[PDB]
Amino acid sequence: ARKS
Amino acid sequence: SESETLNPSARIMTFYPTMEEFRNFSRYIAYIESQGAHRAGLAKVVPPKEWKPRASYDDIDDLVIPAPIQQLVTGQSGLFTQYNIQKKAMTVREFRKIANSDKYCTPRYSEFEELERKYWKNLTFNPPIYGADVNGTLYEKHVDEWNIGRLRTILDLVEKESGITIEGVNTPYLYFGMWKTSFAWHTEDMDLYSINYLHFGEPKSWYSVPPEHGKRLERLAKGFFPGSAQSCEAFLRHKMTLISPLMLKKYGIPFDKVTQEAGEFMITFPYGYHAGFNHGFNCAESTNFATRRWIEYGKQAVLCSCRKDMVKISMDVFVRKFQPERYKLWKAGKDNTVIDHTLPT
Ligand SMILES: O=C(O)CCC(=O)C(=O)O
Ligand code: NI
Ligand SMILES: [Zn+2]
Repeated sequence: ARKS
Repeated sequence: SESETLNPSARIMTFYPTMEEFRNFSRYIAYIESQGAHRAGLAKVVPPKEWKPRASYDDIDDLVIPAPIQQLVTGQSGLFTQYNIQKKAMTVREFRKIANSDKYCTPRYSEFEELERKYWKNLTFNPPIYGADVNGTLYEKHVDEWNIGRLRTILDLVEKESGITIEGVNTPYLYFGMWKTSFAWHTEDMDLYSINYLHFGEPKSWYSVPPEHGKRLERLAKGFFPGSAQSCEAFLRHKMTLISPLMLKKYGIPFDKVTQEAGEFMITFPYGYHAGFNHGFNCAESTNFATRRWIEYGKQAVLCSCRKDMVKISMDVFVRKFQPERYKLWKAGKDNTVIDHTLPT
Protein backbone atom coordinates (compact mmCIF):
# COMPACT_ATOMS: atom_id res chain seq x y z
CA ALA A 1 0.00 0.00 0.00
CA ARG A 2 2.78 2.45 0.99
CA LYS A 3 6.37 2.61 2.25
CA SER A 4 6.61 3.41 5.96
CA SER B 1 35.35 -15.49 -11.50
CA GLU B 2 35.65 -11.83 -12.58
CA SER B 3 32.83 -10.38 -10.42
CA GLU B 4 34.20 -12.02 -7.25
CA THR B 5 37.59 -10.24 -7.62
CA LEU B 6 35.97 -6.76 -7.70
CA ASN B 7 35.48 -5.12 -4.27
CA PRO B 8 36.51 -8.40 -2.57
CA SER B 9 36.22 -6.90 0.94
CA ALA B 10 32.68 -5.72 0.07
CA ARG B 11 33.57 -2.26 1.36
CA ILE B 12 31.30 0.75 0.71
CA MET B 13 32.64 2.53 -2.41
CA THR B 14 32.39 6.27 -3.20
CA PHE B 15 32.12 7.58 -6.81
CA TYR B 16 32.68 11.02 -8.32
CA PRO B 17 31.09 11.04 -11.79
CA THR B 18 31.77 13.77 -14.30
CA MET B 19 28.66 15.55 -15.66
CA GLU B 20 28.82 13.37 -18.80
CA GLU B 21 28.83 10.14 -16.74
CA PHE B 22 26.13 11.55 -14.45
CA ARG B 23 23.47 12.18 -17.14
CA ASN B 24 22.53 8.50 -17.69
CA PHE B 25 21.28 7.13 -14.41
CA SER B 26 20.71 3.49 -15.36
CA ARG B 27 24.05 3.50 -17.21
CA TYR B 28 25.90 4.84 -14.18
CA ILE B 29 24.26 2.30 -11.84
CA ALA B 30 25.44 -0.42 -14.26
CA TYR B 31 28.95 1.13 -14.13
CA ILE B 32 29.21 1.19 -10.33
CA GLU B 33 28.08 -2.48 -10.35
CA SER B 34 30.88 -3.26 -12.85
CA GLN B 35 33.22 -1.93 -10.09
CA GLY B 36 31.64 -4.25 -7.47
CA ALA B 37 29.87 -1.49 -5.49
CA HIS B 38 26.74 -3.60 -5.02
CA ARG B 39 28.79 -6.03 -2.92
CA ALA B 40 28.68 -3.53 -0.02
CA GLY B 41 24.87 -3.10 -0.14
CA LEU B 42 25.52 0.68 -0.14
CA ALA B 43 27.44 3.16 -2.31
CA LYS B 44 27.97 6.93 -2.20
CA VAL B 45 27.76 8.97 -5.38
CA VAL B 46 29.07 12.53 -5.21
CA PRO B 47 27.54 14.49 -8.10
CA PRO B 48 29.45 17.06 -10.21
CA LYS B 49 29.93 20.35 -8.32
CA GLU B 50 28.17 22.14 -11.20
CA TRP B 51 24.97 20.14 -10.61
CA LYS B 52 22.10 21.37 -8.42
CA PRO B 53 18.52 20.01 -8.05
CA ARG B 54 17.10 23.29 -6.70
CA ALA B 55 18.14 26.97 -6.73
CA SER B 56 17.50 27.51 -2.99
CA TYR B 57 15.61 25.91 -0.11
CA ASP B 58 14.46 29.27 1.31
CA ASP B 59 10.86 28.88 0.11
CA ILE B 60 9.86 25.73 2.05
CA ASP B 61 9.12 26.95 5.60
CA ASP B 62 5.35 26.51 5.04
CA LEU B 63 5.68 22.93 3.69
CA VAL B 64 3.49 20.66 5.86
CA ILE B 65 4.83 17.49 7.52
CA PRO B 66 1.42 15.77 8.03
CA ALA B 67 2.53 12.87 10.26
CA PRO B 68 5.63 13.62 12.32
CA ILE B 69 6.74 10.67 14.47
CA GLN B 70 8.25 10.73 17.93
CA GLN B 71 10.79 7.91 18.17
CA LEU B 72 10.59 6.02 21.44
CA VAL B 73 13.48 3.55 21.74
CA THR B 74 13.61 0.69 24.25
CA GLY B 75 16.53 -1.57 25.03
CA GLN B 76 20.13 -1.90 26.15
CA SER B 77 23.50 -3.47 25.36
CA GLY B 78 23.39 -2.66 21.63
CA LEU B 79 19.89 -4.11 20.99
CA PHE B 80 16.84 -1.85 20.74
CA THR B 81 13.26 -1.75 19.50
CA GLN B 82 12.01 1.57 18.15
CA TYR B 83 8.34 2.53 18.66
CA ASN B 84 6.76 5.29 16.54
CA ILE B 85 4.41 7.78 18.17
CA GLN B 86 2.62 9.92 15.58
CA LYS B 87 2.21 13.58 16.50
CA LYS B 88 0.05 16.29 14.93
CA ALA B 89 0.91 17.87 11.58
CA MET B 90 3.50 20.64 11.65
CA THR B 91 5.28 22.93 9.17
CA VAL B 92 8.98 22.80 8.29
CA ARG B 93 9.27 26.10 10.24
CA GLU B 94 7.73 24.55 13.40
CA PHE B 95 9.96 21.47 12.96
CA ARG B 96 13.28 23.32 12.46
CA LYS B 97 12.64 25.38 15.66
CA ILE B 98 12.17 22.15 17.64
CA ALA B 99 15.21 20.58 15.87
CA ASN B 100 17.59 23.44 16.86
CA SER B 101 16.10 24.01 20.34
CA ASP B 102 18.32 23.50 23.39
CA LYS B 103 16.38 20.28 24.11
CA TYR B 104 16.90 18.47 20.78
CA CYS B 105 20.05 19.86 19.11
CA THR B 106 23.31 17.99 18.33
CA PRO B 107 25.69 17.60 21.32
CA ARG B 108 29.17 19.11 21.01
CA TYR B 109 31.72 16.57 19.74
CA SER B 110 35.26 16.33 18.31
CA GLU B 111 35.31 13.48 15.77
CA PHE B 112 32.42 11.43 14.35
CA GLU B 113 33.53 8.53 16.56
CA GLU B 114 32.56 10.65 19.59
CA LEU B 115 29.17 11.55 18.08
CA GLU B 116 28.55 7.90 17.25
CA ARG B 117 29.27 6.92 20.89
CA LYS B 118 26.84 9.62 22.09
CA TYR B 119 24.20 8.31 19.67
CA TRP B 120 24.53 4.74 20.97
CA LYS B 121 24.63 5.96 24.60
CA ASN B 122 21.63 8.32 24.46
CA LEU B 123 19.25 6.88 21.86
CA THR B 124 16.71 5.66 24.50
CA PHE B 125 16.63 9.17 26.09
CA ASN B 126 14.89 12.42 25.02
CA PRO B 127 12.79 10.88 22.22
CA PRO B 128 13.26 12.96 19.05
CA ILE B 129 10.69 13.77 16.38
CA TYR B 130 11.30 12.57 12.79
CA GLY B 131 9.50 14.37 9.93
CA ALA B 132 9.50 11.13 7.95
CA ASP B 133 7.55 9.84 4.90
CA VAL B 134 6.44 13.22 3.52
CA ASN B 135 5.06 12.84 0.00
CA GLY B 136 6.94 15.14 -2.36
CA THR B 137 10.11 16.38 -4.09
CA LEU B 138 12.36 19.39 -3.70
CA TYR B 139 13.80 18.95 -7.24
CA GLU B 140 12.99 21.69 -9.74
CA LYS B 141 10.78 20.49 -12.61
CA HIS B 142 13.39 20.90 -15.39
CA VAL B 143 16.17 18.85 -13.68
CA ASP B 144 16.81 15.84 -15.95
CA GLU B 145 19.73 14.20 -14.13
CA TRP B 146 19.14 11.81 -11.22
CA ASN B 147 15.68 13.24 -10.62
CA ILE B 148 14.30 11.09 -7.82
CA GLY B 149 10.72 11.78 -9.00
CA ARG B 150 11.42 10.40 -12.50
CA LEU B 151 14.42 8.08 -12.77
CA ARG B 152 12.86 6.10 -15.65
CA THR B 153 14.02 2.65 -14.49
CA ILE B 154 12.11 -0.60 -15.13
CA LEU B 155 10.29 -0.07 -11.78
CA ASP B 156 8.09 2.17 -14.00
CA LEU B 157 6.52 -1.05 -15.34
CA VAL B 158 4.45 -1.34 -12.13
CA GLU B 159 2.44 1.89 -12.68
CA LYS B 160 2.65 1.48 -16.51
CA GLU B 161 0.93 -1.91 -16.47
CA SER B 162 -1.42 -1.60 -13.45
CA GLY B 163 -1.87 2.12 -12.65
CA ILE B 164 -0.62 1.36 -9.16
CA THR B 165 1.16 4.04 -7.16
CA ILE B 166 2.96 2.95 -3.99
CA GLU B 167 3.94 6.02 -1.93
CA GLY B 168 7.69 6.24 -1.31
CA VAL B 169 8.35 3.24 -3.59
CA ASN B 170 7.47 4.50 -7.04
CA THR B 171 6.95 8.07 -5.72
CA PRO B 172 9.35 10.28 -3.68
CA TYR B 173 9.47 10.78 0.10
CA LEU B 174 11.03 13.66 2.05
CA TYR B 175 12.62 13.16 5.46
CA PHE B 176 13.25 16.02 7.83
CA GLY B 177 15.63 14.80 10.50
CA MET B 178 16.86 16.18 13.81
CA TRP B 179 19.64 14.86 16.07
CA LYS B 180 19.26 11.19 17.08
CA THR B 181 16.41 10.36 14.65
CA SER B 182 17.01 6.82 13.35
CA PHE B 183 16.16 4.37 10.60
CA ALA B 184 16.17 0.77 11.78
CA TRP B 185 17.85 -2.21 10.05
CA HIS B 186 15.99 -3.11 6.86
CA THR B 187 16.17 -4.01 3.22
CA GLU B 188 13.85 -2.22 0.77
CA ASP B 189 10.31 -3.30 -0.01
CA MET B 190 10.52 -6.25 -2.46
CA ASP B 191 14.32 -6.03 -1.95
CA LEU B 192 14.50 -3.12 -4.42
CA TYR B 193 17.30 -0.57 -4.79
CA SER B 194 16.88 2.82 -3.17
CA ILE B 195 18.34 6.25 -3.86
CA ASN B 196 18.71 8.85 -1.05
CA TYR B 197 19.74 12.45 -1.69
CA LEU B 198 20.58 14.72 1.26
CA HIS B 199 19.25 18.13 0.17
CA PHE B 200 20.63 20.19 3.08
CA GLY B 201 21.68 20.22 6.71
CA GLU B 202 23.68 18.03 9.02
CA PRO B 203 25.01 14.61 7.90
CA LYS B 204 23.16 11.29 7.89
CA SER B 205 25.28 8.31 8.99
CA TRP B 206 24.78 4.83 7.54
CA TYR B 207 25.61 1.24 8.43
CA SER B 208 25.37 -1.52 5.84
CA VAL B 209 25.74 -5.29 5.72
CA PRO B 210 26.85 -6.94 2.42
CA PRO B 211 23.96 -8.73 0.69
CA GLU B 212 26.29 -11.81 0.79
CA HIS B 213 25.96 -11.73 4.60
CA GLY B 214 22.32 -10.53 4.91
CA LYS B 215 21.16 -14.01 5.93
CA ARG B 216 23.68 -13.99 8.80
CA LEU B 217 22.22 -10.73 10.15
CA GLU B 218 18.69 -12.26 9.95
CA ARG B 219 19.87 -15.36 11.93
CA LEU B 220 21.30 -13.08 14.64
CA ALA B 221 18.20 -10.88 14.73
CA LYS B 222 15.88 -13.94 14.96
CA GLY B 223 18.04 -15.11 17.87
CA PHE B 224 17.87 -11.70 19.61
CA PHE B 225 14.08 -11.48 19.09
CA PRO B 226 12.60 -15.03 19.13
CA GLY B 227 9.07 -13.70 19.75
CA SER B 228 9.05 -11.43 16.69
CA ALA B 229 10.51 -14.23 14.52
CA GLN B 230 7.64 -16.63 15.35
CA SER B 231 5.02 -13.93 14.62
CA CYS B 232 6.28 -12.83 11.21
CA GLU B 233 8.46 -14.35 8.45
CA ALA B 234 10.33 -11.09 7.85
CA PHE B 235 10.06 -9.08 11.10
CA LEU B 236 12.93 -6.73 10.13
CA ARG B 237 10.48 -5.26 7.58
CA HIS B 238 8.64 -3.67 10.54
CA LYS B 239 11.70 -1.37 10.64
CA MET B 240 11.71 -1.41 14.45
CA THR B 241 15.01 -3.19 15.13
CA LEU B 242 18.19 -1.25 16.01
CA ILE B 243 21.51 -3.06 16.45
CA SER B 244 24.78 -1.28 17.32
CA PRO B 245 28.05 -1.79 15.38
CA LEU B 246 29.63 -3.21 18.56
CA MET B 247 26.92 -5.92 18.69
CA LEU B 248 27.56 -6.76 14.99
CA LYS B 249 31.32 -7.02 15.71
CA LYS B 250 30.72 -9.23 18.77
CA TYR B 251 28.82 -11.71 16.57
CA GLY B 252 31.14 -11.50 13.55
CA ILE B 253 28.67 -9.90 11.16
CA PRO B 254 30.57 -7.99 8.45
CA PHE B 255 29.41 -4.41 7.99
CA ASP B 256 30.73 -1.02 6.93
CA LYS B 257 29.83 2.58 7.78
CA VAL B 258 29.66 5.83 5.82
CA THR B 259 28.54 9.36 6.57
CA GLN B 260 26.46 11.13 3.91
CA GLU B 261 26.97 14.94 3.66
CA ALA B 262 24.58 17.52 2.15
CA GLY B 263 24.72 17.33 -1.65
CA GLU B 264 25.56 13.59 -1.77
CA PHE B 265 23.60 10.51 -2.98
CA MET B 266 23.45 7.11 -1.33
CA ILE B 267 22.41 4.09 -3.35
CA THR B 268 21.24 0.94 -1.60
CA PHE B 269 21.33 -2.35 -3.49
CA PRO B 270 18.92 -5.33 -3.56
CA TYR B 271 19.05 -7.24 -0.26
CA GLY B 272 21.49 -4.74 1.22
CA TYR B 273 20.57 -4.30 4.92
CA HIS B 274 21.09 -0.73 6.15
CA ALA B 275 20.37 1.39 9.27
CA GLY B 276 21.47 4.79 10.44
CA PHE B 277 20.84 8.11 12.14
CA ASN B 278 20.75 11.86 11.56
CA HIS B 279 23.34 14.24 13.05
CA GLY B 280 21.03 17.22 13.29
CA PHE B 281 18.47 19.19 11.31
CA ASN B 282 18.56 18.02 7.69
CA CYS B 283 16.33 17.08 4.79
CA ALA B 284 16.61 14.00 2.57
CA GLU B 285 14.65 12.83 -0.47
CA SER B 286 14.34 9.13 -1.47
CA THR B 287 12.53 6.55 -3.56
CA ASN B 288 13.00 2.99 -4.83
CA PHE B 289 14.13 1.84 -8.24
CA ALA B 290 14.82 -1.33 -10.18
CA THR B 291 17.22 -2.82 -12.71
CA ARG B 292 17.15 -6.17 -14.49
CA ARG B 293 19.47 -7.62 -11.84
CA TRP B 294 16.76 -6.82 -9.21
CA ILE B 295 14.27 -9.18 -10.89
CA GLU B 296 15.49 -12.41 -9.25
CA TYR B 297 15.63 -10.62 -5.85
CA GLY B 298 12.02 -9.45 -6.35
CA LYS B 299 11.02 -13.02 -7.16
CA GLN B 300 12.60 -14.42 -3.99
CA ALA B 301 11.93 -11.54 -1.55
CA VAL B 302 10.52 -12.80 1.76
CA LEU B 303 7.64 -10.53 2.76
CA CYS B 304 6.07 -9.50 6.10
CA SER B 305 3.35 -12.05 6.85
CA CYS B 306 1.49 -10.49 9.80
CA ARG B 307 0.28 -7.24 8.20
CA LYS B 308 -2.18 -7.03 5.25
CA ASP B 309 -0.82 -3.55 4.40
CA MET B 310 2.84 -4.31 3.59
CA VAL B 311 4.26 -3.67 0.08
CA LYS B 312 3.78 -6.50 -2.43
CA ILE B 313 4.61 -5.96 -6.10
CA SER B 314 3.38 -8.51 -8.68
CA MET B 315 6.49 -10.02 -10.34
CA ASP B 316 4.54 -11.45 -13.29
CA VAL B 317 5.21 -8.51 -15.64
CA PHE B 318 8.98 -8.55 -15.06
CA VAL B 319 9.40 -12.31 -15.46
CA ARG B 320 7.32 -12.32 -18.66
CA LYS B 321 9.15 -9.37 -20.21
CA PHE B 322 12.72 -10.07 -19.01
CA GLN B 323 12.78 -13.85 -18.32
CA PRO B 324 10.54 -15.45 -20.99
CA GLU B 325 12.38 -18.83 -20.80
CA ARG B 326 11.58 -19.22 -17.14
CA TYR B 327 8.03 -17.86 -16.95
CA LYS B 328 6.21 -21.23 -17.23
CA LEU B 329 8.72 -22.85 -14.84
CA TRP B 330 8.26 -20.03 -12.31
CA LYS B 331 4.47 -19.99 -12.55
CA ALA B 332 4.50 -23.77 -11.89
CA GLY B 333 6.67 -23.18 -8.78
CA LYS B 334 9.74 -24.99 -10.20
CA ASP B 335 12.18 -22.10 -10.82
CA ASN B 336 15.11 -23.01 -8.56
CA THR B 337 17.42 -20.13 -9.62
CA VAL B 338 20.11 -19.28 -7.05
CA ILE B 339 21.14 -15.64 -6.58
CA ASP B 340 24.85 -14.82 -6.96
CA HIS B 341 25.22 -11.53 -5.03
CA THR B 342 28.57 -10.69 -6.71
CA LEU B 343 27.42 -10.87 -10.34
CA PRO B 344 26.46 -7.78 -12.43
CA THR B 345 23.53 -7.66 -14.96
O1 LIG C 1 16.35 8.57 5.52
C1 LIG C 1 15.52 7.82 6.12
O2 LIG C 1 14.88 8.13 7.16
C2 LIG C 1 15.27 6.39 5.56
C3 LIG C 1 16.33 6.14 4.52
C4 LIG C 1 16.21 4.69 3.97
O3 LIG C 1 15.53 3.86 4.57
C5 LIG C 1 16.80 4.31 2.70
O4 LIG C 1 17.38 5.28 2.16
O5 LIG C 1 16.66 3.10 2.19
NI1 NI D 1 16.22 1.97 3.10
ZN1 LIG E 1 5.31 -8.62 9.82
